[PDB]
Amino acid sequence: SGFRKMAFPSGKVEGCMVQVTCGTTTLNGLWLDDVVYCPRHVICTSEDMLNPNYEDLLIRKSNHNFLVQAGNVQLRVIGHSMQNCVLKLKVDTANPKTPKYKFVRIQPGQTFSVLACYNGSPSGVYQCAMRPNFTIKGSFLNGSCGSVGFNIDYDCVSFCYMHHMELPTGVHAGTDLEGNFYGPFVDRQTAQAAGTDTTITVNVLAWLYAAVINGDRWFLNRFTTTLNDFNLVAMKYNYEPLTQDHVDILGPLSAQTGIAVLDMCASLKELLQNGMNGRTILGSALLEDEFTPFDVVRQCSGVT
Amino acid sequence: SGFRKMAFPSGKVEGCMVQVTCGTTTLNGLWLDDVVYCPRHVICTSEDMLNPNYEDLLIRKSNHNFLVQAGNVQLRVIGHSMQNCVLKLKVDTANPKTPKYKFVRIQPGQTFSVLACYNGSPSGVYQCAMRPNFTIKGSFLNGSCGSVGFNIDYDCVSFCYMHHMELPTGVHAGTDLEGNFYGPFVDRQTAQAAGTDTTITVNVLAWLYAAVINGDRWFLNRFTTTLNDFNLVAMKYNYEPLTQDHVDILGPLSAQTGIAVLDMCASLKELLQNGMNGRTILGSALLEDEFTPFDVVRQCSGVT
Ligand SMILES: *[C@H](O)[C@H](C[C@@H]1CCNC1=O)NC(=O)[C@@H]1[C@H]2CCC[C@H]2CN1C(=O)OCc1ccccc1
Ligand SMILES: *[C@H](O)[C@H](C[C@@H]1CCNC1=O)NC(=O)[C@@H]1[C@H]2CCC[C@H]2CN1C(=O)OCc1ccccc1
Repeated sequence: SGFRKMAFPSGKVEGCMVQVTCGTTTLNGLWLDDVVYCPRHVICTSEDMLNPNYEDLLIRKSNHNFLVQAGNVQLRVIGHSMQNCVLKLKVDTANPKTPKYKFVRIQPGQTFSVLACYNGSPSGVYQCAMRPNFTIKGSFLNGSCGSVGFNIDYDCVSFCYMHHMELPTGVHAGTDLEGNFYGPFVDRQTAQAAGTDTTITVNVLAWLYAAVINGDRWFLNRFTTTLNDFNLVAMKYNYEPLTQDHVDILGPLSAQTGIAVLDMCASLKELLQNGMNGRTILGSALLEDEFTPFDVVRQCSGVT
Repeated sequence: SGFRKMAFPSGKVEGCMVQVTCGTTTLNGLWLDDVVYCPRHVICTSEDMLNPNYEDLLIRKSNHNFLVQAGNVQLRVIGHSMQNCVLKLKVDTANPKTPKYKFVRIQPGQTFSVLACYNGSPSGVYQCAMRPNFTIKGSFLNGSCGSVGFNIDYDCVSFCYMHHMELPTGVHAGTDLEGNFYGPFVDRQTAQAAGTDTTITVNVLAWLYAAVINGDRWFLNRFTTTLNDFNLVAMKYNYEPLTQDHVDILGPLSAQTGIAVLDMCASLKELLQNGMNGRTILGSALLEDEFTPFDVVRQCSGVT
């Protein structure tokens, strides 16, 4: 019973967080095997961050200029290199707590857990969606950069996100662990536009199925629709167009509940056109789009 | 920037979760030093759970009848005892991963992290408030009982909650780690009433301060009020009465923002009387009461 925004257990990832310091700048690094990964802007003074030439800034830096601290202890840096927007610091000690892991570039609409860190210490854990405009709605202060996003598949950690910055809308942008930004963002202090924040339609539908599984069914109506008809209404509300692959992804939830995907679409259409009329679904007064179909199945079946 | 419902990092607690089996019934236990704590209803068959005589049921049980599994390995049970609604199984091995810990009976309106577990394995982590009616709004299926709620204060884990059951409203009830239920609940299969779900007024105010700190200030109005005047409007909306101790608790947030507590109260009063008019605060369309003032300070100051 009940449906909550739920992070993965963070223990495997807590054991990989270190502190990386250059000059005055301290942020978080991810220690996997004998490599520490961190945002390249660790090398920047406050002057530099307006229009930094990272190649020129890095050339002034040697191995000994990077202080890497794993709790109590100082790691010895024996090599450094820049890959896109991340620094790879080679250290003389393999992290003995290195979990089984992969680096994955996650797709828009997929979710992951953020372990928010400061000075290489965990602050807290929460779920985020990689939004269609390649932003996330996180909670990040100064010193949070290098905090990572991950998924767990049994014992394997899939790292998909490293935190680099805030946009003027109060949303967040970062890189995969190869240092390639999600979306059109760059690591300098300029006003940067994410575009239209489109709603993840397949996730809203997944969450309406979550609501029906959990006994909230007041919004189920007597109508059906077509993909082309629904999409006309999606377009108006800045919803992602629903496609046959999305209908296929929702098939197991459609089956478990006996509500056809296009019947749920008709329900969604009436909610978009009529609002909630002061009513709530799973204790929310708006349509939630940060649960994937997998998140709904995982949570409603107790996957561990 | 940004404000999220954020759990503590779960690593210290992941290391204390075990599986406890009696007959057909498997649930979660908490392994601290040489003791495993679990819900006493582990001893019940499905027949028993209607009107169980736990004293009589337990008398038929010996040490060897309790299977305790720490991942791969079987723990040897060398003693068992019932304390209120929890079983204490003495095992021949101290948990080598036992963190510094305390057991605390938490107050209504205070928050904690739930590590949702099945078969002694972590599923996920989320924040809950102990509600004024001593329920929580969690996500729990069959097999989740023995899952625990905790706070962390630097390196010390404060265990405050163990999960025992679901109420007909879809909310959850459990015990402290001494096995005393929060609220009027009993561990048997009967329809049980939590009463009126009163809103945690001091937490709503904390979250309105969170909103102002994060730049959401549209709801700030030109009026002030008095405690007695506000409370007249609180009463009508099933809000907890605001007291001088609550005003004192909000003092640091009032100071940091320069908004007097009674001015924020006047804002809240207009939101209760007028609703949101289709607007949102920190990405919510209703008033959130599951952040304590401490949760707001912790999150807005990067405590680790
Ligand atoms: C890294 O710890 C930091 C994370 C930020 C701090 C405040 N919330 C958050 O998420 N990242 C930055 O401070 C980056 C830094 C690296 C690349 C360039 C600098 C500036 N910056 C940033 O976040 O820019 C914010 C901004 C917003 C509007 C207009 C200009 C700049
Ligand atoms: C423990 O794993 C289980 C947790 C429940 C299962 C479904 N969601 C959830 O939180 N607890 C129970 O199943 C308990 C069990 C122990 C004490 C008595 C039995 C029955 N039960 C329970 O949760 O009662 C639910 C209920 C609801 C309405 C009317 C009658 C009974």
